[PDB]
Amino acid sequence: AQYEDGKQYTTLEKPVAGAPQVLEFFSFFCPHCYQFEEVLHISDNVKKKLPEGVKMTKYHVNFMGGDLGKDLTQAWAVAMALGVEDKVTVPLFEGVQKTQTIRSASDIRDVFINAGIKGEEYDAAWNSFVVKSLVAQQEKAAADVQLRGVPAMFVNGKYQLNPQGMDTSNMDVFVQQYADTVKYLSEK
Repeated sequence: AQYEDGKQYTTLEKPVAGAPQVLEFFSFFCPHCYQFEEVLHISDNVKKKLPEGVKMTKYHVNFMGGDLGKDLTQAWAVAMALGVEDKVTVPLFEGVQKTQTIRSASDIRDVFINAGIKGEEYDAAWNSFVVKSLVAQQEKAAADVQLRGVPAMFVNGKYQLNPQGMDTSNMDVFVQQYADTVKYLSEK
């Protein structure tokens, strides 16, 4: 076939019921994740090819960067609750991996402040039980699917993208193959 299990994607032995349609996992500590966001724009190019009726979800993971890794997961909960993912994603990545100016929770906070979220609003979000449950959601989804590696995308809780089995000579071709694969899986 042109799409085969074990080539552009793998199937879960243990399919996850109720799962989000398109589910993405990342860490701000994850270097391929950086590429995925700033060079490849994977999430975006996937979106542009997904059907209609298809919501995209993206969650942060704990297993990279120890204490800071967890702070980042809580911070991304704050980002999701306030709907400011698109304003903090890049400064968080560059603060962690490029400039190395993110070393603590206060430093993560500064990124939000500089992107224009109010001090009070952030701290109140940070400490809210709505954010607690959003953190629980992130962990539960990663737990539901054996997650020991990022970046990772799952379609309908059954198919996991396998970018290792795609061409990387050309970045644009890699991205279209990836998005087309997601689309294929989504129609399956």
